[PDB]
Amino acid sequence: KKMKAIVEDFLKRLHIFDVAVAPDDQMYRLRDRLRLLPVEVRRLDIFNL
Amino acid sequence: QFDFRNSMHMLTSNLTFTVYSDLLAFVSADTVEPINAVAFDNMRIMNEL
Repeated sequence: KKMKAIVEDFLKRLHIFDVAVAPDDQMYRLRDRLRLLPVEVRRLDIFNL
Repeated sequence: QFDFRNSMHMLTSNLTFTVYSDLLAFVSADTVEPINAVAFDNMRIMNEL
């Protein structure tokens, strides 16, 4: 699975960026930056269940 | 002068065989899916996905 789609959805939902112009490398760097973050408590609990 | 005894010989060979040339049409080669194609170190060639 390639997460470029996930990052593109994230940027599109941010509502102020031009995802069509944001290149792929920036999106994958954003994915790397996101990967290090902890997961929200509720979402993590749902995933564990 | 023609001498029958000195001219009569017996030639020996094989009865039949088939000579092939391609030598690789007998090899059926497939390729793993390109996404999970590993390099010499046994890790995916492109691992930024």
